[PDB]
Amino acid sequence: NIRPLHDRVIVKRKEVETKSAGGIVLTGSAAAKSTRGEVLAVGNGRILENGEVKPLDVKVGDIVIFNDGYGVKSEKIDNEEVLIMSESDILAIVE
Amino acid sequence: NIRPLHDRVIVKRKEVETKSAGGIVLTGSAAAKSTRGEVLAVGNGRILENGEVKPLDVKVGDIVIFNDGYGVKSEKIDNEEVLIMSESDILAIVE
Amino acid sequence: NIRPLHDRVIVKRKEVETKSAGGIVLTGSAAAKSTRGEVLAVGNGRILENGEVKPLDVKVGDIVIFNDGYGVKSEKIDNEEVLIMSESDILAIVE
Amino acid sequence: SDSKAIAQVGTISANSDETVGKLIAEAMDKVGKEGVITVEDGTGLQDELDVVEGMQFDRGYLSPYFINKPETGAVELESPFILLADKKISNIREMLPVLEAVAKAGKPLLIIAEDVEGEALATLVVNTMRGIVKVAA
Repeated sequence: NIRPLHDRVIVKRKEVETKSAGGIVLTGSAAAKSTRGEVLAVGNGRILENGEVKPLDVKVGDIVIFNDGYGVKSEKIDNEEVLIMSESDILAIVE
Repeated sequence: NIRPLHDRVIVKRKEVETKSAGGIVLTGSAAAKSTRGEVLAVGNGRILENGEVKPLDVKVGDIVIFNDGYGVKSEKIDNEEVLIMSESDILAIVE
Repeated sequence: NIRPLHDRVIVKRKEVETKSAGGIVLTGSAAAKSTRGEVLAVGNGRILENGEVKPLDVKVGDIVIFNDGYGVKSEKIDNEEVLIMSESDILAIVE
Repeated sequence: SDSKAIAQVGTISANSDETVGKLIAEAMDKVGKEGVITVEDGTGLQDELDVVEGMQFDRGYLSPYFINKPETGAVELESPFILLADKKISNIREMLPVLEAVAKAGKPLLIIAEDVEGEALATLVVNTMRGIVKVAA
């Protein structure tokens, strides 16, 4: 069991799609890494300048769209690759 | 259906116009990408320093003028390209 | 009819002067592009940290002196060049 | 105009060699008035005549895995579609629409282009034997 600190959220990307809009199977550089994931753990919240803390808007179990950058860290937890990433990099929540 | 977080806005750029103030059609690099769009979803609002939230000025259904930049991201939803970008990138709203 | 958001102002750049301080006509790169304009629309106001808005100092109908830079962007409305720029880029108002 | 006179002229012009005249008359009859005949070095001790009907150009398949009849080492396609791309094909992304349309139609495809880069070639060859589309380049 793992939980992040402050405003960090743990996500795992979905598998890259092979067939796209038909039976044509995409292999190579065309099959880019998926930018959608499943949130596993949620931090307590971001610390304000005043001192109080507010909860993160994303809840566990949601599907989120994010951007890969320097802030996203990939760690090999319990033989299962997951991403530890800040809440500011979460762009939208699917459904 | 997707919903943005905080001060982010989802838009789709309009189709590039071919005819240009006359019958002369433009093909290639001359016909630049459109700088106008249609807002689909509107975020909850920016987080203030104290902690309270303020709603965004753009409402769903408006036509916006925005500046393309490194912050604007394009995501494929429902086999359709859309732009996820912050409200600070909106320059003005037409009509 | 477009209205800017927050602290942005739309201006139209004045035509470059060719006849300079006498009969001499200037053509080429010597005639630098004009740095004076006419304000057409004014944003609601800049958003302070607390949450309240501050109305802009420039009023519609004024003549302004601005510094051209990466912040000033050019866009097309009614087949006429106008400049979308923040109110911080306006240096002074003439008369 | 008769083939007999053509054979006689070819015989006389070849130092009285009947076989040469007969071969040239037969080649002229087979190819037609608007075709071309060429002479090159052979391998055996006898003359042979090889007539090609239709269009044929000296470019082969870009990848061995396109072969669907390994007995003769050749690629045979029935009622194909021909994509004539006067440009360099390097990225498969530009080809998804036509490939999807062809797969929906169900007929093979032949791509004649300036050249095919490794990415598009790999995608096409993967799609060939998977049973989705029949493609040669």
